[PDB]
Amino acid sequence: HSTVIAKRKEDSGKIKLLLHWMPEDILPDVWVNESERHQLKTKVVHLSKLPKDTALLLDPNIYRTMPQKRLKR
Amino acid sequence: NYVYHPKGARIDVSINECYDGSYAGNPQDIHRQPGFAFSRNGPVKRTPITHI
Amino acid sequence: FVAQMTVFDKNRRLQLLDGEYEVAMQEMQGPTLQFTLRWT
Amino acid sequence: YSFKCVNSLKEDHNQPLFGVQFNWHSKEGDPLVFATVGSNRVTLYECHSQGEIRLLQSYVDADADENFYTCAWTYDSNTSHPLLAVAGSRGIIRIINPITMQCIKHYVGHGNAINELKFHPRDPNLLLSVSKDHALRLWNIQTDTLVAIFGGVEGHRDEVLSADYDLLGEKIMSCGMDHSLKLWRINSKRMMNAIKESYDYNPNKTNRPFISQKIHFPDFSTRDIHRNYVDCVRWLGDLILSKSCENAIVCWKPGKMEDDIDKIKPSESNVTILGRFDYSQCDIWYMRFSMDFWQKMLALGNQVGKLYVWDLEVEDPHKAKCTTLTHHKCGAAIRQTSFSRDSSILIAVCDDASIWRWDRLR
Amino acid sequence: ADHELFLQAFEKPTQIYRFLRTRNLI
Amino acid sequence: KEAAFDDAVEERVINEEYKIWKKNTPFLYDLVMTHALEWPSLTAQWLPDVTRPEGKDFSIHRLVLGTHTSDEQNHLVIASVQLPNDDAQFGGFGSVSGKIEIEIKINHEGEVNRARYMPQNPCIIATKTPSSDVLVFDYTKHPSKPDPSGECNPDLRLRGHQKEGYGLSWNPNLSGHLLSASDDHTICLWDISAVPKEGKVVDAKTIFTGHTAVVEDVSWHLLHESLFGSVADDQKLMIWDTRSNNTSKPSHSVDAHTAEVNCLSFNPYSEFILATGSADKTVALWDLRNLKLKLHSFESHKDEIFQVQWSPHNETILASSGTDRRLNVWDLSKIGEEQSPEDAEDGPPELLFIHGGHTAKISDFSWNPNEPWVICSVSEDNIMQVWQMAENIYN
Ligand SMILES: [Mg+2]
Repeated sequence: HSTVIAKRKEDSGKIKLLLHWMPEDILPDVWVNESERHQLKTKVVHLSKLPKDTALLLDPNIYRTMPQKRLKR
Repeated sequence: NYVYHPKGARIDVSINECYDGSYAGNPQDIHRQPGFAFSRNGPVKRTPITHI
Repeated sequence: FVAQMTVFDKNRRLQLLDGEYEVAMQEMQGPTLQFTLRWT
Repeated sequence: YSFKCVNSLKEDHNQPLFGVQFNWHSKEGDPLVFATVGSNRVTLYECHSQGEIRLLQSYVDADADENFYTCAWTYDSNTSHPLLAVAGSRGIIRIINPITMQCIKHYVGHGNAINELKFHPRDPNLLLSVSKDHALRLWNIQTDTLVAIFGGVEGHRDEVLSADYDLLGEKIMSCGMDHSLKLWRINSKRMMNAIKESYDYNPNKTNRPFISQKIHFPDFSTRDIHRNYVDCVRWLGDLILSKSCENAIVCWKPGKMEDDIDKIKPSESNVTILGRFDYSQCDIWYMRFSMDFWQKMLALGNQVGKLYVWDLEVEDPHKAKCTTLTHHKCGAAIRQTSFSRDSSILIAVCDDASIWRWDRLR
Repeated sequence: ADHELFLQAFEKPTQIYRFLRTRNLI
Repeated sequence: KEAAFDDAVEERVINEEYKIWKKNTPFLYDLVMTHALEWPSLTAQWLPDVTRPEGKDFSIHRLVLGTHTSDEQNHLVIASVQLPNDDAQFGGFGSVSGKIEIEIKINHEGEVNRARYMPQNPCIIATKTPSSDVLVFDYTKHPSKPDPSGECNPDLRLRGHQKEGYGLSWNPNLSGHLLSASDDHTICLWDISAVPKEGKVVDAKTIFTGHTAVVEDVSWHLLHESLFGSVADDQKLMIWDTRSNNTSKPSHSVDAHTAEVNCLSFNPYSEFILATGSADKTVALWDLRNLKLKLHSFESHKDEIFQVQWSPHNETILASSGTDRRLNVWDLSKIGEEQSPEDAEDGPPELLFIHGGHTAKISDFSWNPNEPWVICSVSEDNIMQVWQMAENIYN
């Protein structure tokens, strides 16, 4: 679920508006034009597409490194 | 099981009976006094085996 | 009293044009601040 | 000499319980804590005033089916945490730390159900485990090694039931279905050499398995006392106590009244009975009696829910005492009795997953 | 017939694959 | 705490996953060979020689394995394997008694940190040790029955390093020319092509120092006898063309990855294609002509990467190993090929295959000669696996 964050007015006839999403996941915030408003209040995405690096944030049990304290090289 | 109901497909499921799922590692760790099992932090020697 | 913005994108793409912007902030509708921007 | 029902409780699973054990390791003043084990659960309570008892903790085993049997309170020399170990029909022995609320040690070397656990009065790392395997084992719960195995060519032939340390902790008695009662010793040189060894072993150090001690001979025995099962024995200074399903408790000494306890020849073939104690309706086996840490009173459960109480004082066992404290709620049975370090309260377990409490008024 | 039996039994294998679903998906 | 509980969980999960992968294997490979050693290893090298006895269905190969035991006597080992060399044959496939057997044991002081046979003489191999020196051996000069006493003939050890390391590379064209790389931030070079007076003491001919971080790997050129690069945790790859006489300023030096570089390898069939491997969970590559271009990036490993190896018998086939308990197989031809959304959710196209055998950090792997498409893998769990993927995948 997205929420408007920052309200920036372009010098031209444009006011980009910043959006952030409730799950606070891998996703970054986004700049939205008031015209695209009311269209992306909430987003749903399939799993194979998510940002890989910060996908693990959902769960330690997503993936670990079993030594977890490496002794040898 | 495949039943093939006329409507296109039907599968009556049942639980496995044995499903031999048990630890497959150094068969000894199973009995290490707890806290040491699955140490995974030091080489250990064991008997040799080979499968195909 | 806290607020944050970031400057670039992963593609080294700037996200900040010049203009007068109205933004709010949180502590530790309601409080907000306006300002402009210019690339000199 | 008067206890009164100041509380009574009941479980929910309704399956009979067996164990009651105050923690006799209370630093003076600390609250009264005691536990009890049932079908496959353990229970933690605390004695409060005005017949109040407060649930504290409880664990359960799901992964199999077992009917836990016994418990025992001890501590840790290292950090002084309370320690409780229990065991059931599966024959495994577990060791739980309430401070962390976890089991830290498990032992599996028997072949049948276990029946009792006790500790050496002095050393806190010596656990005696009595089983149905006819073999009485004894562990060093600290270095994780077995020590002795009493039983063999001359052991018990059928399902050892109950044992008891001497008051000082160098002599043991054992009793089982075969009407047989045998004496073991611990003070022998060999034995204590073994123990000291046990306290010293590094598995990483040697390629050798630790070497236990097998003992194939009682110091003395007989079967002349009862003509039925024997399922609970108690050292009495240097005297003996035992019960059967014959509805009488007996006290005796081996040999003759003149015969010292520590001069007894292994081939001794005589025993001296002193007196008998009496009660009613104990026509089943597996029912125990207990005694105060001060060895002055006697408690005993009952089949029909009654009680029977004596004094361990100069009261001549011919006409020593008779004290029956009774209530009208459950007469299913009562398995086991238990006193605090003092003689304040007395608990007992009914056969129907119901507890009782009796507060003394001296 | 305490149908919790049918429930509890088939309860167990489910969550496992469920977790496994997500895991493998990533 | 938490990490303990969490690790117990993770262990049980990994067990389940391996169960599944095993149940599923038959439709996946053309060979499955698993064998457990008493002590694990850290090395892998296929001997370049092969013998195939007639009247049978199988070849015979020899493998170069190391040893890192716990405390007891260390050993250098080389054993035997009976790979099926047949298409119609299948107790199991051949004899009933045994398909693997040890044949070579040599006493060793300290564990084995690295071991490669000399290209000119396979009877010559090197050895990296916990110490600050190098050992060389020729097995034909020692009995397989190990000296029950212990330490034995070091067979011309070397000198010139001060901390241990892992780099090891003979010069393919020039005999005796061998490079080293250790925590000393230096590259030491001996030349044992002619040491009549051995004395078990030879100092490195030249010592290079251009990295200011602990060096990680070094590899000679594949065609040039006077060319090789360098790898340290500096994330700086430096090109070292010898005969220029500067152990301080190399021929070239750039930043390869944003994380420390670990493994490095050159394409055999080409002249310029380099394969790089770093801790960045990334895989890059370069060309001798121009370097200011990270050519491409493979981005599916989920932890560090410790080994890269091109394929013999195949010009466009490479291999990526690391710590994630996985093993990848890429494809340089399918770079950015439009695939179906289900093909894409499967994965990007250029990635070719992923190995699913081991259940621990994959220590080491190796291609082999004498066989088209097979690789052995060694983990830290006393585990040795050999396999052959199914055929249908390619073509
Ligand atoms: Mg454990």
